[PDB]
This record gives sequence, structure tokens and C-alpha cells, in this order.
Amino acid sequence: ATHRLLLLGAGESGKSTIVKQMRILHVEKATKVQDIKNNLKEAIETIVAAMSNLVPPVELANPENQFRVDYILSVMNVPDFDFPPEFYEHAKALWEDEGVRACYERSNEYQLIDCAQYFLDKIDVIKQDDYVPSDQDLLRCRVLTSGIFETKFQVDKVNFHMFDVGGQRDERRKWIQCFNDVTAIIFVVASSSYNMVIREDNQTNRLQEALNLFKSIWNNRWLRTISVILFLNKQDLLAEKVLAGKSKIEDYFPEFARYTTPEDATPEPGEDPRVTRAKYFIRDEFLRISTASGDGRHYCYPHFTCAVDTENIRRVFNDCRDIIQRMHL
Amino acid sequence: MMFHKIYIQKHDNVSILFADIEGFTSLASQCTAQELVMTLNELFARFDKLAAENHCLRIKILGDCYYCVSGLPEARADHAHCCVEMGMDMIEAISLVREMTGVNVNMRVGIHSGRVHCGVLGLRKWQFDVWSNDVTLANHMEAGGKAGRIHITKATLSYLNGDYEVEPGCGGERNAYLKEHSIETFLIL
Amino acid sequence: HQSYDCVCVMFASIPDFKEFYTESDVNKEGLECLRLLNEIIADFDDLLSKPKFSGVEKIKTIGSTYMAATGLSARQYMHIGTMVEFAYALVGKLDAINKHSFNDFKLRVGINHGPVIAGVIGAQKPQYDIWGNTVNVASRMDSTGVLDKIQVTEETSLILQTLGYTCTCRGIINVKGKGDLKTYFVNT
Ligand SMILES: Nc1nc2c(ncn2[C@@H]2O[C@H](COP(=O)(O)OP(=O)(O)OP(O)(O)=S)[C@@H](O)[C@H]2O)c(=O)[nH]1
Ligand SMILES: C=C[C@@]1(C)CC(=O)[C@]2(O)[C@@]3(C)[C@@H](O)CCC(C)(C)[C@@H]3[C@H](O)[C@H](OC(C)=O)[C@@]2(C)O1
Ligand SMILES: Nc1ncnc2c1ncn2[C@@H]1CC[C@H](COP(=O)(O)OP(=O)(O)OP(=O)(O)O)O1
Ligand SMILES: [Cl-]
Ligand SMILES: [Mg+2]
Ligand SMILES: [Mg+2]
Ligand SMILES: [Zn+2]
Ligand SMILES: [Zn+2]
Repeated sequence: ATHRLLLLGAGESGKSTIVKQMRILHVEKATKVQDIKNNLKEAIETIVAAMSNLVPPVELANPENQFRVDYILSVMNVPDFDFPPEFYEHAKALWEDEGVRACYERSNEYQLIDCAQYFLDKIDVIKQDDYVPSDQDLLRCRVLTSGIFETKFQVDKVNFHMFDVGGQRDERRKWIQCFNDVTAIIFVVASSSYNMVIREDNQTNRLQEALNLFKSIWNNRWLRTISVILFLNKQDLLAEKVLAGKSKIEDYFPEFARYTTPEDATPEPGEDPRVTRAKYFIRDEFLRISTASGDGRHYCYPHFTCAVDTENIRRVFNDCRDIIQRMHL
Repeated sequence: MMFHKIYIQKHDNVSILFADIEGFTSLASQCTAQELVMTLNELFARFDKLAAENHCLRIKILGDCYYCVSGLPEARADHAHCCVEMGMDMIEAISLVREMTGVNVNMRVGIHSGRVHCGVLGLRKWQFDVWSNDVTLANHMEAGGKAGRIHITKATLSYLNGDYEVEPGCGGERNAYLKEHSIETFLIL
Repeated sequence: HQSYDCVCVMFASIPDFKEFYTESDVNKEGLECLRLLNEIIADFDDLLSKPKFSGVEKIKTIGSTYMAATGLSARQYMHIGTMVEFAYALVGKLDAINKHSFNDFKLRVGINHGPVIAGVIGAQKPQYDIWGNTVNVASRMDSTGVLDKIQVTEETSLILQTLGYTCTCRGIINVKGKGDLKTYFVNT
């Protein structure tokens, strides 16, 4: 038995990450170090560069730090950056400046990678010359996907061929090549990106784009009888935004003001009612689309997900094996 | 199934021959359509006979472009020789037809060897055809060829087992595709 | 081989396909790209069944270029106008294809009319084809055209106008083998 699974979703939704969990779970670290340092550099310069362009502009809480700012910006476009020990000191100095931090809290108003906070919180760890990336470091390291990639693995002597594709608008033209003869589709969605917009144009709401992309896949003429497993990914960041209270969901999706938690809903132990409500609301916007057309030709299987948690993925992928083998997929 | 059934099958180790009339548009601009079709039919029917002998299978005619392949339908080892032989007969045919017709008929031949996907497309007016980068290259070798000569690629030469004396083709000078892709060419004697 | 007097030939190309075509292990050495082309050509062949298109004769498929003609069945010039209606229909089919395959394929059409010779040629198979200077110029109107536009010759421009169509002078381009020709773009 050999099942071919295809990973689909908008850019930065977490597809490539889901695959890394399959390696860590069922299947040259030094090469990833340079990538982690690139995420670290890209993060500090993105936050600093957005300080003057926001409305209202964010001010540094320390004059001294302006010099570190000039430093950071001067080495922004450098091709081969050797990462001197000065670089980490300056970056760390800025990341401690409240002005910089306040600007970070308004990162939904500009384009910033998801691993910003993670890598910046451990600059002292990454700067060491004897530094060895952890599992969590590799799962966070972001690197855009371009073209198709095919992974192989086994679970109880059952074969899985996974396909990872680019999620950005341009890269999508390639998806088609994997459509014929697919067992199931895993559609990933960044549940937490409701207060954000896509990189491609800097206007379209990230969640909306996801919704559109899903409706396009669900009603595709070539995927009429292909079931879709839906990962409502980035659950961790969703809960954090919800509880924080700053960015209100109902300001991006007015329909949320009428939404109430369903009865059959199952919260996690000790889960806040507010959180429960948000994640379920998002789930229903996706289910609402899948319910409009299909007729039992193909089904939709929701799943609350958090790709960077090797533990949550182990669990959910097991729910997935059940879905596949069971329904005769 | 949501994708139409596709009638296509892959085939490795095959050879492709492209032959095209030189300045065909110019030619049709001076002699009557009736007269042109006859000169063209005189030449292409003669080609279809040669193909049967040489074990080459004619694909299709695109006005003045004529192509066929060896290694189809059933695989063959003598494959690259068949096409070289086919071109040999073709170049000679054209001469005899040019002789008795009085029309300026000249063709460029191009050969390359490799893989191809072959079959049919669509639902109406089926016609067997070939598709692949190797086929794309073959077509470019004809464009890069020289009048009355059999232009071939290095990949093809490695199948001739050295039964033909060739000379530098210099295809990279005559065709931009050949150059950019770094193709090493040769002209048969 | 029957001789005709007024036939409208059309060459509709998808110049962007060649680039989309790749040969990898994932796409099965380009088989998956051909699956899409197969879908496209099929979606085009289905138009031939629409009653308004019963006068269209699909000649053949050259690569990813669709070749067809009207008038092989003989309110006089309407067949040339019907060819333009088919050129628009092909675009509607490609836009549908684009919607489901997340691509931006654009059609480039070239139409012309005049005398031709129709019949079978060669000793292998009985494939019906057409020849003539007309067919040559039609194809040049395609290879030297513009994406999302229908390029017609001056003589076809006039006829399309008597039928109520509006044209635009493309200019005077040197067509290989023919020389300086004045062409027109049909107005959508
Ligand atoms: N906090 C958190 N971060 C996550 C989660 N899933 C993914 N990320 C992070 O988000 C970033 C983007 O994930 P990634 O897997 O690269 O996206 P992608 O869908 O593959 O992106 P693309 O190649 O289409 S452009 C990575 O830094 C990844 O670690 C999650 O559940 N929680
Ligand atoms: C469909 C894709 C691809 C790459 C496959 C292929 O080999 C071709 O079909 C050939 C070479 C090949 O089929 C032989 C006939 C002809 C007419 C010479 C083709 C065209 O040049 C195609 O390009 C065009 C522009 O249609 C091309 C190159 O397109
Ligand atoms: N029946 C047909 N089927 C397909 N294509 C055709 C047919 N009749 C003509 N053609 C096409 C369009 C024009 C083309 C011939 O021109 P071609 O591109 O070979 O240039 P040419 O012969 O003038 O010069 P050259 O080949 O030397 O560059 O063949
Ligand atoms: Cl998303
Ligand atoms: Mg990715
Ligand atoms: Mg020619
Ligand atoms: Zn595989
Ligand atoms: Zn030609």
C-alpha cells in the first residue's frame, strides 16, 4: 500500500514544517546554521526598518541605540555577511530597547517572519562558534519553497509519499502536476494570521487568501473526489493573540460578532472560553465552504494544529492514518 | 476519474529526424497552390516509402516540415543508423525531384537521439505525435542544419558506433538554442 | 485534392506553454505537463459540437497551437466572421483552464482567408490537410502577433468590417518570405 499526499496552502502557512516533523518522527545540521543566522539577521533589520515608516512612528527608548540602528541598516543588503561578534551585540542591544519591542508588537502592520521572537530571544546561543542547532531550531528556521519536493516514509510498514510545494501565488502554477492520482490533500492554514496581509500585494488579508485558496481547491474540477485534511495550523500563536486583547478578530471578520461556540465542541483541558470560540469560528468559516458543495463525492477533515510541536503532529498524523486507511483512501 | 484518459506512452533510446524545406513561404509566393501541392506530394510520398524500408516511422507533415523516428513502435538497437540512412535517401530523393520538377527544393536535416513521450492529444482529429526536450532539440538541429546535409548531435553520434565519417557541425553558431544548451554538433559525410 | 476559393484559416497559439513544460522526476518526465495540455486541447475540441460552430473544421494540433478553418463546406462572408467567434470562444476555454490550474495562459491568434487546396498527402496515413499561400500567411499572423489579440491581414480587415467588426492598424511588419505587410488587430 502506497499513499501519495499533497501539501497545499498559502505562503508561510507551515507546509514545509509539517514535513520536517515527518522526518523527525518516521525517517547535515551544519548547513542549517547559516539559515538560522539569516533568519536572525532578517528579523532584526525588518523590525528596525519599520520603526520610521509606521503611523504613528515608533521612537527608540534610548538615543544610544540609534547608532546600532544606523549600523544594522548599513549592513542590510550585504551579500556574503560574515557575522562578526559585533553584529550579535548590536542586535541584542536593540532587541532590549523598548522602542524596538513596541514596534515588534505592531508587526502585523508590515511583513515579518514568524520565527522573529524565537531566534532573537537566544542570540547568545546562536553566536557561539561551537553552536549546534536543536530540533526546535530546525523547525523554526524559515526558508521559502520553490518547486516540488517528494518525501518518503513508513508507519507500521505502510508507505507515504509526501509532496511539498510553494504556497506563494506564483509557485502555485506547479501544483497541477501532483493532482492526478492523489490519495488525499492536506490543506494547511495559518489560523493566527487574521490581523495580517499577504506578502504578494501587501493588502489582501492572509486568512481571506487562505479561504479563497481553499474554496478554489475544494471546488476544483480535477479534485472533485479527493478528500481534504485541513490543518488549522499555528494554534499556539492564535491563542496568544486572542488572549492578548490587542488585535480584535471582529474587526477583520464582522461575522464573528454573531458567532457562538457549538455544543458538540471539545475544548482542551484548561482552555479559555475565548480561545475555544476563536479557533472554532475559524474552523467553521472553512467548513461553511466545504459544506456548500460535494454530495459525498469527497469529505473534509478539520484538525487543530501547531506544526512546531513535534508532539501535536505525532498525535494528529495518527488521526490522519486512521482517516486514510479507514475510508478506503 | 476527472482527468480525461491520456493516450501517451514513454519510450527511451529512440532517434528523431527533422527535415524542412528552405524558404518554403517564399516558394509558395510565386507558384500556384495547385502546382505547389503536387511538387510537395511528389516529394513526401517518396519520403513515406523510404521510411518503411529504413524502419523509420513517419509522424506528421507540417507544410514543409517532415519528421519521423526510429525505435518505434517496438524498440530497436540499429535505431540511430536508420535515421542517418533515412536522411541519406531523403537528400538524394530531393535531388531527383528537383531535377524532374525544376522547382528549387532544398531541405535541412536534423537528428538527435534520446527519449520521447508519444501518442495523441484531445478528443477530435487524432494524430500520433512525439513530445520531449529531445524532440525539441531535434527540431532545433534541423533549423541549425545546413542545406543538403545531415546535421547530428553528440548524443546521436554515440549510437552510430563509428560507421560514419563526420566533421564539426558548428551548430552553436547557426542556432541560439544549440549554443545556450551547449550542444556539440557534427555534419555527416 | 479539391481547390477552394474562400477559406478562413486560423492558428491559435499558447506561447507560454513551452516555458511551463519541464522534465522532472516529480512531474514524471513531463507527462504531467502533457496531461494539462491534453485537458486544454480537449476543452477546445468540445466547442466543435456547439451548433454555432458546426462550420468549423479542426485541421490539426501543431505542438500547443490549434489550427482550424471555415468554408470547407462550400450572407456570403459570414464564415470568416464565424472564425473570429471561435477565436473568442477558445479564450473563454483557456480562462476556465487558468482558474483551475492557477496559471495565466494567454492565447495568441492569427487569422487569414483566401484560396487553398484540401486533401490527403503522403503514402502512410490518410490525414486531411490544407495548403496554399493563405495558410502560410495565416501562420505568420500568429507568430508575429500579440498575446490576447487576434491579428488579421489587411484583406481580412476589410471583410471583418463589412460584417460590423472594428480593426486597428498594427503597422507595416516585414513577414519572413513575404516582405512588408500591413496588418490589423481585431477590437474586442
Ligand atoms: N509559532 C508557530 N510557528 C509556526 C507554526 N507552523 C509553522 N510555523 C513557523 O512559520 C514559518 C513558516 O512556515 P513554513 O513551513 O516555512 O511555511 P510554508 O507553508 O512551508 O511556506 P511556503 O514555503 O509556502 S512560502 C516557519 O518559521 C515555521 O517554523 C506553528 O504552529 N506555530
Ligand atoms: C508541448 C510542448 C513541447 C515542449 C513539446 C515538443 O517537443 C514540441 O511539441 C515539438 C518540438 C514536437 O511535438 C514536434 C513538433 C513541433 C511542432 C516542432 C513541436 C513544437 O515546436 C512545440 O512547441 C510549440 C511552440 O508548440 C514543442 C517544442 O512543445
Ligand atoms: N498544412 C500545414 N500544416 C502546418 N503548418 C503549415 C501548413 N502549411 C503551412 N504551414 C506552416 C506555416 C508556415 C510554415 C513554413 O515556413 P517556415 O517557418 O518553414 O519558413 P520558411 O520555409 O519560409 O523558411 P525556413 O524554413 O527556411 O526558415 O509552415
Ligand atoms: Cl495561511
Ligand atoms: Mg514551505
Ligand atoms: Mg521551411
Ligand atoms: Zn514517489
Ligand atoms: Zn517549417
